[PDB]
Amino acid sequence: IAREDVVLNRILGEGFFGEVYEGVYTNHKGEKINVAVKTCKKDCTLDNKEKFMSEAVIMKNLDHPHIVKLIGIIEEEPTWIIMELYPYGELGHYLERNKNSLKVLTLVLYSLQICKAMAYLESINCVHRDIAVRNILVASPECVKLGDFGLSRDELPIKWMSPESINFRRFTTASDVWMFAVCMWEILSFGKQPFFWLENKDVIGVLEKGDRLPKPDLCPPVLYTLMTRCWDYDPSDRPRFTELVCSLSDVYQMEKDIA
Ligand SMILES: Cc1ccc(-n2[nH]c(C(C)(C)C)c/c2=N\C(=O)Nc2cc(COc3cccnc3)n[nH]2)cc1
Repeated sequence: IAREDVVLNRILGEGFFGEVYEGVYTNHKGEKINVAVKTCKKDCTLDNKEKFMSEAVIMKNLDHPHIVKLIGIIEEEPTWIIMELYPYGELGHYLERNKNSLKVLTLVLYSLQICKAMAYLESINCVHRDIAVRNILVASPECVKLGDFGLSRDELPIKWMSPESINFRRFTTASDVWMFAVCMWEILSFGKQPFFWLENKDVIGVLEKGDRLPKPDLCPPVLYTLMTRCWDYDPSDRPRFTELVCSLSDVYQMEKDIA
């Protein structure tokens, strides 16, 4: 990837290390590719430069259909990490914009796609820590991709977190399972924020006493049941993502049959 082939267009957001720009990359074939170009302040420590660059070193290895894609890296100053840009943007806002036209089958599809990504992470004992619809991008109506690009960060959102994460800052694959079911609640609620009726400080109290997020109107009952299993207080009683894939695939086929 040569710098002359990357054209920057507008600020996408601020990341931890520097601004992130929307851009266009023209590849060796000559096609134009929408990219998110991540930058790093020049005055950062060697450690922070290493951390910044480590994203590209890691992500080069990820090629899952439901994980975001690293396009490339320009190592020379100014050092740029070039991620694929998904013009549809975040799933939460996508759902908000499209509530009147989306079918439940499609909501279950997205849940299963993310579950498959997470089962892959579980297979290598990696944890996400920030599973939420803001970290999922829509590649197309038929395809979502999981990212990890929130300003906290290879491995707080209180209203998404397991009780052990809230109480002890403990984060395991089992706590990701809890967070993933919250993400599913967001999907099935067309982007509503979980516990929007509470302040962060009230959340643990509610969980300790046995209260949970109510079933979204459109959520199939069997899917709500799975959600509630992911919200078992005891991390040992939550399913593994690997087995959840099987459970979700069953819900998808039940939903596809009735459609
Ligand atoms: C050091 C380090 C840092 C991050 C990671 N991980 N880990 C993961 C897992 C595999 C999911 C866990 C993803 C990841 N990186 C990213 O998601 N990067 C990314 C995405 C974006 C936003 O892109 C957009 C936004 C809007 C529209 N279009 C595109 N910015 N940066 C790994 C190592």
